[PDB]
This record gives sequence, C-alpha cells and structure tokens, in this order.
Amino acid sequence: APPKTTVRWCTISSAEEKKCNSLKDHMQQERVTLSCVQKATYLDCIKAISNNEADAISLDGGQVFEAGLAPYKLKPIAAEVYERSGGSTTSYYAVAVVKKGTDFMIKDLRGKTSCHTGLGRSAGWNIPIGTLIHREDIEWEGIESGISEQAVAKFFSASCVPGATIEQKLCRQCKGDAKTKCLRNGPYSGYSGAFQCLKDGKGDVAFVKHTTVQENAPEEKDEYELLCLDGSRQPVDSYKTCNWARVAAHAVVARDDSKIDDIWSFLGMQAYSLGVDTTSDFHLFGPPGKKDPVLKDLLFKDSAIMLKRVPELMDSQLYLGFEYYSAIQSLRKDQLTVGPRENKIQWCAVGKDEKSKCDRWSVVSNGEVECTILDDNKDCIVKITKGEADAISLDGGFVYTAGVCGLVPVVGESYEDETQCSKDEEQPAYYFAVAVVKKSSAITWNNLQGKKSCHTAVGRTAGWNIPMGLIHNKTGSCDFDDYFSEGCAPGSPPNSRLCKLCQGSGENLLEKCVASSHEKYYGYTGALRCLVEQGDVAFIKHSTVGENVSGSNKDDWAKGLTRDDFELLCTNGKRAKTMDYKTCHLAKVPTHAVVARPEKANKIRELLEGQEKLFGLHGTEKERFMMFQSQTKDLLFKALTKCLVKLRQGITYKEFLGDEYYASVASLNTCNPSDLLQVCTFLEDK
Ligand SMILES: [Fe+3]
Ligand SMILES: [Fe+3]
Repeated sequence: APPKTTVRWCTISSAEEKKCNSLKDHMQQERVTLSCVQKATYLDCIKAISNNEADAISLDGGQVFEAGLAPYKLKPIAAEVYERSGGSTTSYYAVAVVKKGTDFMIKDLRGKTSCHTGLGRSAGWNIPIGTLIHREDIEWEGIESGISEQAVAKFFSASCVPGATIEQKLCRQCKGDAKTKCLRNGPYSGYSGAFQCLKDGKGDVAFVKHTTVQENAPEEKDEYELLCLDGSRQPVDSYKTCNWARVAAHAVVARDDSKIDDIWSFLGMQAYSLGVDTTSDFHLFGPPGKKDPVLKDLLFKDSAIMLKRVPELMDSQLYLGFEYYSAIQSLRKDQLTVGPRENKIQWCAVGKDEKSKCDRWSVVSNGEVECTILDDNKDCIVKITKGEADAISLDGGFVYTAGVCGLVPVVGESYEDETQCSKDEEQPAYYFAVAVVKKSSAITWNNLQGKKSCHTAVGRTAGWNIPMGLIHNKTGSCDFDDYFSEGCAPGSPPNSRLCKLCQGSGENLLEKCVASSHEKYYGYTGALRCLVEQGDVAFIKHSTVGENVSGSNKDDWAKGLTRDDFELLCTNGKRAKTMDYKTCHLAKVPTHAVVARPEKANKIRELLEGQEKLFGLHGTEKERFMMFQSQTKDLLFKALTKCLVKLRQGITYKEFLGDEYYASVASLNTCNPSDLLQVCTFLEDK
C-alpha cells in the first residue's frame, strides 16, 4: 500500500540510534525511507508517537501495555518471532537465572540481591515481582494511599533495577557512573546486562528470558541453572518445565490513526533484505557469543528471527492476553483483591432486543445472570476473551471462530424436548443445512449463479458456511459477492452485492446490513422473510419453514403462508418437499452451543442448570419468564430450544463440531478470514 514517505523510528539510546542510522543508509534507495529520532526514554518515544513526532518503537510486553492506554492509544502492528526446533513463536518464557552451586530455592530469596532488565518490563519486572507478591514474599497490600510498588527495596537487600528513580536500594547493584548507572539504557539493562550483573556477582539472581544464558554464555551454560516456582532448580535447557511465565513477544507500536502500511512496508522489505541470513553485513537481528551488553537488543531483540504482522483487530489488551493483562493490572493499579468471579456471570447480548430479553432474565433470576451489550457476535466474542462478558450462545460457525480464540463449548442447544436432555441427553443431535425455494420450478441447485439469495448471516453454519463452502468448492474462486446477483447476508460490507437486499430496522433508517435482530432479514426467520419478499434463495435450517408457515408465524409477511409455497433444492440438481430433510439437505451440521473461557465454564453450566429448572420449558417460574421463547424471533437462544445438553468437561470445539464441519469451515476460511478470525489465529501462540 503506497506512499513514498518517511517513517520516523524512535530510539531510546545512542547505541541504538547508530544502528538505526546504519539502517537508513542501507536503503535511502526505497519508496519507504527511515528517519531516526532519539528520546531518553521509551515514554518520551510513546508520547513522541502520541504527538506525530515519531512513528514506531518495538516496546517490551510491559510497555506495549502502557502505550495502549489513553491519551495515546498506540497498538501492536508487528511482533518478534523466535524459535529453533519446532518452528517459530510469538512469545517467550520469563526465567530466574542463578549460579550452579549457591543453594537458595524460591523460598529463600529475601535479603538476596537481584539483577533486573528494567522497571516495568515483563521478564525483568512484572513477572517476577508480581509472582512474589502473589506468593506472600513481597508484602504489598496496596496503595489506597498506601506507599508502594518499590517495596522490593524492602524484600531484596540491594538490586539493580534500571528505571528506578524512586528507590536507592534498587539502583544499588548497577554498574556505570552515578547519574547513569540506573538509567534505562545504562550498562546493566536488558536481558544481557541483567545477565552480566549476575556474571559479575552483583546479584544472586537475574530476572531474564529463556535464551539469555545461550546468547551470553553458550560456552559456559553448565555453570548456571534456573530457579523454578515449585522450590526446585532445573537446568538451563529445562526452562519449558522451569519458567515463571510466557509473555507476549516485544512488538512495534504505532498510531492507530495513521500510516501503519508504510511502517509494515519498510519492515517487510528491511527483514527480507537484512534478515537472519542476510547476504552480508547489515543484520537487523544478529546475536553471537556475547558482544558487549549495550550492543545487544538494538531496535529489535537479538533473539528475534522475523517480524510477524499483527492483524488490525488486535489492541494491547488482546495482544498481552487475559492472564498477563490482568497480572499487569494487579500490581500496576489498585489492590484488586476479592473479586475474581464476582458471582453474577455477565451474559453477552447482541443489540437491543436481546438486551431487553436478557435484562428480564436478570430481574427474574434475582440477578444470577447479569447483562452486557454489543452490536455484533464478533464484538461479543472479544468481550469474553477480555473478561468484560462471560457467555453467549452461538451458532456452530461462530463456535469455530470462538474456539480458535480460546473459548470452549459448555452446553449444546437441543431442539428435542423429548430426546436428549439429562439422562436422556446423549450429544446435542444435529440439524440440517437446507436450500429453500418458492413456487417457480425453474430454479435448481446447479442454476443459482445469478440468483438473488438470502442467508441467516455471514459465517453462520446454515446461512453461510455450508452454502458458500459448497459453491466455493465448485468454482474455486474466493469471489462470494460475485456469484449471486444481489443478496442479503447481514454483516457483509455495505458496498457488497450481498448488502443489497437487506432492509435494516423495519426499513426505518437505522441499520441496513448489521448482523443483529435490528436487521429485518437477520436469522433463519429473517432469511425466509427475504425469500418471501425479495430473495430467490433461502439458506436456512430444516425447521425454519415449518416454524413460521401454516399459522405458526403470525406476522403479516408470514400471515398467508403455507409449506406448499416452499420446496427444497437438492445437490443432485433435483428438488423436494420441505417435510423431507434426511434425503435432500445441504449437509448435516452440529448445533448452537454456549461458549466461555475454560476457567469460567463449570459454573456457567450450573448457572444454566439452575436457570433452566426455573425458566426452561418445564420450568417452575416459566409463567414469570420462559428462557427459550422470544418476543421477536430467536433472541438469546434459538426459539424452539427444548433443553440444554451438557458437554463433558474439557471438550474442544473440534470434538464438538466433528471433523466434517471442522474441515468445511477451515477450508472455506482459506479465502477471507474475518478480522476477528485473523486476531485469534495470531494469538493461538500467545
Ligand atoms: Fe521483554
Ligand atoms: Fe445455525
């Protein structure tokens, strides 16, 4: 994506400002050219980037955190990649390195001396200080107006903690001048300096990363060891079973509101040219048998092997994870101490009709269920990943996109009241993907190209995945929009051909193609209405038809209706009667399931057995409120849900979906993963 612009890099040391000037000499000869600015701190760099003075910096996990907060909301545009044998990674392990032969365990660290990478840094500060507090060791039980975070000064006798401008005990083991021993860029900073601090005997432990012995002493690795959390010691190479955490790689932050394309163009180019095996001398990442610590980790960490572009949906919150974001938070802000599950579950509700239905559930339940609101499914999957909402019942297609994201199926929606439900329950039986047509017996399966189709929504089992999975296999073109003549598939780009037949809120202005019941044509019932009113095709499930037809839907569009007005389209070319599913469907597909973070999932499940005993379809207070009946159409739960089938503990979204449906939504998504699917693909790594 084209400029011919300068990118203003922000360096926070003069060593690093020399590797940056050597790099803009290495391609003054490109569309995208570099410029270098030097600031004392990365925090002078952050607001340098807030104001439009600078354009990039590769910040630690810890300082990507603070760059992502207001009044500058910089986001991660690329990440460092790292391994040896197995592949590449987007993360690293914080370790606590000790000398072989000293004899302290983790219990015994008090009145010891520590070498730190820096103040506010992951492996160096956040991981190990945060872990000491949590265990009991560092005694800090907040800043209400409690004096505080440098209470490590009390724990450690003296330390070397670069950036500390509060404590003196913390500046104490640092080599260098007087003014400059305790600077960020000072001699005992980074992984490599904190390692040297320990080599020297200026600390008893160094709070470093998993490659720090090997980049600094590959030669004398047998002389060092790791300090495990279980009150044992493990060898240098046993860090997979002896680390303190796994944090998000350092990553390049840049204004959201700007030129993230030129920075990635420069970076993409640079790396391709001056990468790991360059064809001679400028190396952007190059780290052998120890150099001088101040020479290490300039621009990018020496252990970085590539720079991986970060999907546009990612923020810092999402970038760091739920655990690490919240661990920063713990120590970084207030004592947040007796509210981990705040015993109300937050339901995620898509748009205003489900909100009102939810709100009623809250009332009625006596606030056992509480409610969150969002405009999309997509947006609701983000809140859950982020701990801002806890659960949502989703179509199987969204189950796939959610499981990719780390969320797990809790209860499967069963559409037999009847079959599978307790003792009764086996596995939520599967429904069927179907193609519905009207009167005209011209239209066939094999004649749809050019038709005027209708879809439940984009990325919905029945409404999109089966239909488009199937068409796409035929054609082998990622052209979806340009197959049908015009259509409705809410959540489609507004410009699309597939945003053409949507009618939004009534038609009454509001919102012509959103994926919510704010859109006229959203859901299974929404796209039958499209058939009836505009559509040529309706991609729906097997009972839609027989749910709204012969006096079942009492809407005016549906008023006249009968199942005689509809037929099904077979894949063989032929047609059939709606009341014939087993013999003429698009495919047999898994049900709708409620998903949650895996930690949350066993008290969601009892919440729901609780609520179902009361508001389910043989509920005790079902006169007060029936959970599975909607005042519009499907709202929270599909409207003819009979019960919620319990998934056994630790079931993955793949096992839930099965291999057929797993393989069709994988294969379809080889073409145009949505932004939430791209954030979550990235993050399977974390
Ligand atoms: Fe780091
Ligand atoms: Fe569905």
